[PDB]
Amino acid sequence: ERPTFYRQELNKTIWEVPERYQNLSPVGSGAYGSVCAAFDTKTGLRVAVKKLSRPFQSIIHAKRTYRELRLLKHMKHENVIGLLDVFTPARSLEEFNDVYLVTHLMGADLNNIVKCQKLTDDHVQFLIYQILRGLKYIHSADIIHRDLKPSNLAVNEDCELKILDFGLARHTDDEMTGYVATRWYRAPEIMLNWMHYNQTVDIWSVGCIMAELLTGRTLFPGTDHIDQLKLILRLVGTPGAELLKKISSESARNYIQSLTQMPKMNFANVFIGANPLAVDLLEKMLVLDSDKRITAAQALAHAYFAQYHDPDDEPVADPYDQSFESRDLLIDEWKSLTYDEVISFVPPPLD
Ligand SMILES: Nc1ncccc1OCc1cccc2ccccc12
Repeated sequence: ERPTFYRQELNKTIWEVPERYQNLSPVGSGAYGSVCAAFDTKTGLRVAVKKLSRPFQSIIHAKRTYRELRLLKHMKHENVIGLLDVFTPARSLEEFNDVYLVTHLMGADLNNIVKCQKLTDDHVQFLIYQILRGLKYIHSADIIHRDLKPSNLAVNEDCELKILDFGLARHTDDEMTGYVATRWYRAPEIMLNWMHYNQTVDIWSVGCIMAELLTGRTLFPGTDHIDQLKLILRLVGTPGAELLKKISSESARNYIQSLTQMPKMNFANVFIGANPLAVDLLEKMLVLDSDKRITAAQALAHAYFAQYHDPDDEPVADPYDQSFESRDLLIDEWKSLTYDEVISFVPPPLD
């Protein structure tokens, strides 16, 4: 049965949500979208409720709305955002116009724990173990996060971790310009558009994250794209002929060859005092040639995580059809597709 909704103005927009959800107040800072924290009286959980802004204004927006909902409906893993609820005040497709998504209230992200608290090597094991576990699941559904950084990683007081915010509304050229965390964790091949990328790009982001937990400092805080490439190549060495061949972007390949050849540095001298096993993993994550990176599944078996590795408890995802991605539909067609996904939503099992 359809619940009763109540209406309230919450920062310039009218939120219409089911009565179960009480005590809504704006959260983040406008940084996650229109997000409210709330109390869910049916489950006793503190939740974040996102109302999607103008979800069907264009074909791009309609498809994006469909994308996000699809993705969040699929994800059922301890180390990944799960969809608690999705709803609309609309009793029909004709009145359908707003989508609302509900997940667990985050509270703290990984910047908060790196900036404000001090991390033992065993915290870094556990934190990275969990990112890689959720990544194994995601990548097994041929999903690519593309935007892993500390700020879309939720951590609770027990240092338990979720991957959130698949970053779905891709970034503006301007958001990616200058001295910004939005670019510091990106694999070189996407930052500079060297080749058709793939899921190996997230492993690079993991390396950057792991180095910063170990050191307390950003691995490659470039003042811009080029300055950041320089930081990267200084640590990792300039590419060889093998990696150059793979760079499809003739222009990008011609630029790299302008640079003076540099050898890969000794990570034991970069990460002084670090656990040798941490250093060894880092060397295998932070590989310029992405074909040669350690995968999430290979990385879970790495000796650094022996404390936590259980191969009978590192699950894969059900198959994820994203054939819709290469599909050209009109606004109303995406919109109806979305509406059906709202209507078919089944809540997660109760404990
Ligand atoms: N979980 C959160 N807790 C506190 C603040 C932001 C959060 O995530 C914000 C967020 C990002 C992406 C999808 C979402 C879907 C529903 C609710 C929130 C969503």
